Amino acid sequence: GSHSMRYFYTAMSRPGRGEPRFIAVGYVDDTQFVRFDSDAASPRTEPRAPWIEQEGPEYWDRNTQIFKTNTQTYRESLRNLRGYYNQSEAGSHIIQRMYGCDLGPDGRLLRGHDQSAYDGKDYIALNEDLSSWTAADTAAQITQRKWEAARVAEQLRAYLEGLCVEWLRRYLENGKETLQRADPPKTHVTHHPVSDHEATLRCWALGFYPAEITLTWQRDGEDQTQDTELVETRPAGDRTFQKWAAVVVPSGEEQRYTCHVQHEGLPKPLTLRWEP
Amino acid sequence: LPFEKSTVM
Amino acid sequence: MIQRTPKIQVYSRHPAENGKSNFLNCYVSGFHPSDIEVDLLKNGERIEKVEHSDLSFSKDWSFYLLYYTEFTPTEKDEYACRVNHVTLSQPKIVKWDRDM
Repeated sequence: GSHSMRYFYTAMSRPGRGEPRFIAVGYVDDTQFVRFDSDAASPRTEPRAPWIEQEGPEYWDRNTQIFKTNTQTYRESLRNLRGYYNQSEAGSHIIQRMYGCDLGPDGRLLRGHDQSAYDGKDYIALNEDLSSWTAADTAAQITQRKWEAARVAEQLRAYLEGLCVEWLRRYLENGKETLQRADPPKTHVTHHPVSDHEATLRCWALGFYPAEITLTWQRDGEDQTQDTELVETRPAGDRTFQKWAAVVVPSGEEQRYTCHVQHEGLPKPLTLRWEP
Repeated sequence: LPFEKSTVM
Repeated sequence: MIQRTPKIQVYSRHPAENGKSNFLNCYVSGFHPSDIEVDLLKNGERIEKVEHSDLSFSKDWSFYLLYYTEFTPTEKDEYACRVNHVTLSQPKIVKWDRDM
């Protein structure tokens, strides 16, 4: 059981359609648990998973105060970065930040993360030592100097090693029936002729959690990496995930093909064939 | 719980 | 500015069975910037009460959203997702195929 917590912030300017929108979401592994949106009728931190709802008024207020302050801070940062890049006010831009902590399985701080981006390009990241910064360009160097002056890295290290980890463990215990439960994929193999001489074998995995899974096709026991059409893992909407992998095979050669699935929730790895 | 310090970039 | 065009998948929450209530999903991902318009279509007409997940993004900074609605699939009703983004000249329509 290897777990993580992450917060994802998106700050987006929109001239002249009002002030930049700030939205924060928090996740434990593949489960979202909180959101904040500066655009909501009444901006407040809101629960998005049942196990967080037991947190009391003081938690909710604490969160909301931080995200409100961040709303104002990010609007200034957007102004600053527009300045650093000599950009016009025209002119819509995005700052993103993702930070958090990884635990081992095991249960102690494996490593911490804090990364920011500007218009979808790396801008500034906290190094794995949690003590120094990697700035992408001369603009991000300005941010770096400001962040050094305010001793941000030191504050982050203290959070990533302390609170981040402590609260992740509390969430894992509170939501243990779901967060610490791996649901194995339900699997099957479909067959659809494409022409007289070729057919598609599709290996399906449904209903699994967490999202991490490996689906491969083999011909005579060797990987078919270039020939496998692999779909991005997708949410079912009920916390579970879906994925498939397809190969096009010469008709008559179907039995030479095997599908292999690895997922934490499985007693042991699966080997599947098309079963006529 | 989120990081409690905000700092302008 | 580099922009990334959305990937689009349309599919059901549960294996599709005619006459059985289900959920129709449209998953858009790998896109940047974040503004996007997604509609779910039944026989060409926008479905009214569609919900969506909160804006988040992947390790590569690209955004993703799930749009979804209750629906009852039938032999003949055609479902689709209609997506527009800054990277697209005109909306892209992806049809729902129950073996996809």
